Amino acid sequence: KETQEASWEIFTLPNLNGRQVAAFISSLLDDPSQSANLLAEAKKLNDVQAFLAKAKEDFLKKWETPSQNTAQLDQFDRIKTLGTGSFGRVMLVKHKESGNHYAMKILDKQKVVKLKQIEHTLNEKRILQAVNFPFLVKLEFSFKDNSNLYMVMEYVAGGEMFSHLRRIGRFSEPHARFYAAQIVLTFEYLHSLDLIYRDLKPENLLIDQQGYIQVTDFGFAKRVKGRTWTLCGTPEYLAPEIILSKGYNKAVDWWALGVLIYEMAAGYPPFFADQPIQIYEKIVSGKVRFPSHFSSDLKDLLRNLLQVDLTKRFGNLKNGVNDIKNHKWFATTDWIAIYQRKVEAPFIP
Amino acid sequence: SALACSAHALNLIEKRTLDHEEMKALNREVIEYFKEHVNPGFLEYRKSVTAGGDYGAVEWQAGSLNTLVDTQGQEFIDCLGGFGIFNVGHRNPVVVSAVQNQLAKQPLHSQELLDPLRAMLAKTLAALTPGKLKYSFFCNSGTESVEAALKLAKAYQSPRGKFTFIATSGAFHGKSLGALSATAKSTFRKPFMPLLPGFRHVPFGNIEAMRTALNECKKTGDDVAAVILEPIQGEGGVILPPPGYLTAVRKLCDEFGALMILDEVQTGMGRTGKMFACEHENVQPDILCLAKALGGGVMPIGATIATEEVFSVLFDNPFLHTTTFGGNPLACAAALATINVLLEQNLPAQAEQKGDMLLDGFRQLAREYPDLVQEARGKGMLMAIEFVDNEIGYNFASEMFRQRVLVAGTLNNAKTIRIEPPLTLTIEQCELVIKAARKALAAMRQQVAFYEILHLPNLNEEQRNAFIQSLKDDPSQSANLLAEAKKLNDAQA
Amino acid sequence: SALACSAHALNLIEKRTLDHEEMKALNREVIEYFKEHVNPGFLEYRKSVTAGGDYGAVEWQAGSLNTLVDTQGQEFIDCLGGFGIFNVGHRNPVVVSAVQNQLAKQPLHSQELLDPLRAMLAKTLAALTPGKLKYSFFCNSGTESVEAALKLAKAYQSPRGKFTFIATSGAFHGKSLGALSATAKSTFRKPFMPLLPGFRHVPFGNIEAMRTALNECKKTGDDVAAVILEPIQGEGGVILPPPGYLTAVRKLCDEFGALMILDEVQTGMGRTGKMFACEHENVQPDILCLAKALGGGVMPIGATIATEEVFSVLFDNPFLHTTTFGGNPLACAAALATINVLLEQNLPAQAEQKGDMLLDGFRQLAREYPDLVQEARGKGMLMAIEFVDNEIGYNFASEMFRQRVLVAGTLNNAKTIRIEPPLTLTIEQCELVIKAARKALAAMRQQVAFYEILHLPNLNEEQRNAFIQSLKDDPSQSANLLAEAKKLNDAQA
Repeated sequence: KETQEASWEIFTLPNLNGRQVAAFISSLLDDPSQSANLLAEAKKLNDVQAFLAKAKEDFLKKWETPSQNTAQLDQFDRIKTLGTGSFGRVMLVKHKESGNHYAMKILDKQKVVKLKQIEHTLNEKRILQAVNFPFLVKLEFSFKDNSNLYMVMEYVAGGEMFSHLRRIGRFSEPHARFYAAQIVLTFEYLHSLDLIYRDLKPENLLIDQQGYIQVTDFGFAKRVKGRTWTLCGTPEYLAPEIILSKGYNKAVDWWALGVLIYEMAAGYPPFFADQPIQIYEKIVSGKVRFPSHFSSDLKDLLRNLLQVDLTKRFGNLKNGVNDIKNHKWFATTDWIAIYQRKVEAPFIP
Repeated sequence: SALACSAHALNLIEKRTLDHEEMKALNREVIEYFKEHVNPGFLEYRKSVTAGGDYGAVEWQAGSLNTLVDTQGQEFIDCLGGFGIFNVGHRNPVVVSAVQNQLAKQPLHSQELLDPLRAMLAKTLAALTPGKLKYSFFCNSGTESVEAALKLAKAYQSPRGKFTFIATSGAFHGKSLGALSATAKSTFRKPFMPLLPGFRHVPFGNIEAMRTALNECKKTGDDVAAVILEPIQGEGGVILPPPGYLTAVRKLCDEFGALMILDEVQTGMGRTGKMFACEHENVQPDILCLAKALGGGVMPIGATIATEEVFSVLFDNPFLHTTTFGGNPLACAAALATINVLLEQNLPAQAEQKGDMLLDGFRQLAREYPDLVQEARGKGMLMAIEFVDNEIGYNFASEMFRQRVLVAGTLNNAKTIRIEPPLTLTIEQCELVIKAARKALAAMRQQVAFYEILHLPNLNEEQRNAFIQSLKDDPSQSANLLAEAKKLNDAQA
Repeated sequence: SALACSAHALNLIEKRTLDHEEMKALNREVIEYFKEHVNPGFLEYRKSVTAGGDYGAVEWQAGSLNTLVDTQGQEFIDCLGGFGIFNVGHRNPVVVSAVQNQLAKQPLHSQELLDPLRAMLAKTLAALTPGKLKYSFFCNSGTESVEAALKLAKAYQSPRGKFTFIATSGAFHGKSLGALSATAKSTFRKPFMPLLPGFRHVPFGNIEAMRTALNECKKTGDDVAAVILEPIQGEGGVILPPPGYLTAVRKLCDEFGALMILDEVQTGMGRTGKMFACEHENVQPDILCLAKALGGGVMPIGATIATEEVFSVLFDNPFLHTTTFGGNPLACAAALATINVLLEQNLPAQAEQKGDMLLDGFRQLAREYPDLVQEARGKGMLMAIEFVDNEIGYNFASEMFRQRVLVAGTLNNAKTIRIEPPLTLTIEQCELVIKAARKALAAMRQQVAFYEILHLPNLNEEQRNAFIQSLKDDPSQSANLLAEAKKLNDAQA
């Protein structure tokens, strides 16, 4: 009976399907000892998916009719000029009403049109405007005038992961576990809104004042329902399907995670050659032999994520995201606490 | 201080709406007090707390005629009607103003000066009641009703050497020691025994039996003073007696010179189709007990109407049986209002068409789920569904509670549930109810089936999982997948 | 038709004043109906018709807090207070609006959802009651009060093998069969016997007696379940027990493990000076019965408060003792209003100063007419004058009725009259009363003397006529002329 109580509670979860519940019932039937732990997990899962419901509804609302001119230029005071690109330049600004600091991106309308970047710009903005997740850069304001476009971004001090990875050389697996876990949750979120990210690389990973991650480039991300073909991205992180020129989907993101983890734990990418065409060869017939210091569990996950057989790839099975969340390498990670930001950062810049 | 507690409750009466934390506040005191000053048990066995939610469902105010709204704003359809109280609905505008008028003039009487409304009610009731029932006595409840009836019969019959009283098994008549001597359930009686000497029970609906009781008593010199019964056993589970019974009891009484007492406490005031249930067989008792719905859900009241021959006992010493609050003006008000409404919008006639559309509606549901329901039954707007288990029954009563449809049954006594919505239930709310009970019956069948799939011993986990999968994905197949699992479990048997 | 009779009474509720023939009309129906549907006896024995006048004194509406106005417009001072009902006066504005508020929200409860006012009252009463009295049960009257008390004691004590109940001679506790087993007057009990087995009466105020009852019962294996008594016998004629009695009963109970039940139905709610009479000797009972004035003369109500040790019986099966209307919201309202008023304007304290000024006022009158009054007695605003005859008594109660001062007593039971005016009686109305009783006592003494002069046999007509002459010309000499006539009748003896 005591077990039967926890059984019903698992089945009463509306957010959970037949497959999910039947999985918590089995474990209960087989382990009436972990009854409380099995019912607990069931509740996390339910709750967890439920929120994704509120996340999508909230996304579409903004995705459908997007915000425009949420601020104007004479609401800020130029402090310093942080950086310059081809689009224009980024300045540190102070919001006169609050005294808050942002990194405003000025991009010359006419310079964009030349660089043939009209779509990327529009798509990046429309995505950023609609998105909401802790590990993503937050577009606070957005506007334009006669001469240029303005994207007012939450300023976060701390370099790229690329340059930082050069400094340390390689991260200890607990360090890489902390970064992976964030990219995972980020990807869960984005996939939910039917968005491929398509541009995961250390360069697109900024580090929080809090030492957590912020994901920073969206020129490539697509709201894809079925399959797409545009190839964009860095050779090392392309899934074989991209190269091979057969349609792809959100699976591609999960491949890149694999590559990203490998690099953080090894100090170099798994498929690497002097010249690219060659990097593709090595990717397609996907033989990836690990370093010696690589944990067998970490090896098991990488063998799963880096899998040319996209019907055999972790991320796109029936349990989807949960497969690598429940993997042996991620037993020591508290996902919801990672989410809250209540986990001790391994490094603060 | 008591001064403190009085004021806080006094200001809350004045408040008409609540902030969500003003709500939270309330519900936690009310649970707290119920545990420490009322009964902790009502928190254990009642469906308002078991299925309460995060908070219990504390009452707040009436919605429409048929609806009730708790402290959270959740609106409930009353298919309980306070167990036969709310016959003209909650706060029936015609009753509420008759009360509020009378409240402006004089709420209670002095007990020395001829109070006019007690004449008017005594008169009206004389008019409204079949045959030679002429005099009304007025008390406060259904139990005080029966008690006075017992007292009338007694004072009448004891000079004639008759002391025994036949009542019927399953009969409910009141919880006060006198009525509890005629009330029949074991549970209700045992702790307080010894009760009144000389009360003997016979089976209900059995005229062959009651002859033998009346005759055995005759032979042994213990002749029967009076026979007391309800037209339908209400609490007794909506037991309908065989056609002709009430008429045949009436002769049997007349044959042995025994007074006939009719407890129309729960079937009075138009619930069964007629103004009084004893009109379906056109039977006139010597005494008639009324209450509940006589007070239009506004006031508490009980009336005892009797023939002149019988009520004469009280004539020579009118103080022999008094009560302090009986027949007070504003209770009187309420009844005349209720009696007026019932004859005006002619609600006994409504009771019969809504009472058959509903009940049929239930015995249909009852064919579709014979694995959860033995039977549905009723007569006009008094009806009940009988389940197989108290487990199941409390599960039905509770399930619909959450569907914001308020029905009977408590945690343990719940095998048979009673449906007693106001006679003012709209045809729109009428379906909404049969619909809610259909959803409810589905969900329970799901859960019932769910367990059935699990202890299938010959069935392996691999197969069981496939069923549980399709069960959650398609609760409609709860019957199909079940049959498929049982057929599979027998294949490996 | 009943439809007809309902409407006519319904429109009369609406009417607030009456044309003199609209009056005549009324009073004649009301007498007519009382004779044919209520009781003809109340027309025979009541002072409202005997001394009615051309018409009876049919009630109409409340005057001020202490006054009542009939259908002719005659305003009465209530020194009856509905036999201890109207403690805070008629239509106390604070109670009437608490009721009318609650009437706007929800008059009666559903019986499924935790009703908030029953917690608040249960709480307040816990606060208001001495010692470990914690749980309240709610019913509708004073009789239902005692019945539940008997039931609590029973359910508590029968598992411990104790079934006998001691009550006291002269005790009144209710007219319903259970309470009537403890009520003591012959008249009230005899027709309905046999009542509950195992109730034995002892003399009131006699601790020496009650020991012997409790002990005899012990010896014979009929051990006492509970002892039930009123703090003052109210109806019993305002009998005051000897100082120390209630305290000494309380130990006697504790010694024999018998529950102590206190019937504070007529001495509760501040009438005797304290909120509860059992506070004068600071005695805590196991059970406390309340009613009457708990409903602020607006609502009917009864409360049964008990220790936790005793009320526990109902915890495990909370449905063991229910009532249909008990604790309904708007009755609850009324009490909290009444409880608030009583503590605010601190009316128990008023009860003691008005209660001694009055009573002293009566025992003065009682010295001046020792030929018509044996004694006056009371405790706070519960008091009574004892005359020598029922003849005389009904003559007092009746005389003042015409002086528009409403006191107790009926045609036969009237030897001792009871004075129970509202606790809100002004000092102005306070004299007006003692004044009215002085006029009354004069006029009766006149008539008494008048006859005395006539059967003086030795006295001749010539002399008798001289006395009758000066008697009518000087009613003040009614005592002098009398003595002169008796002295003269003895001269010719």
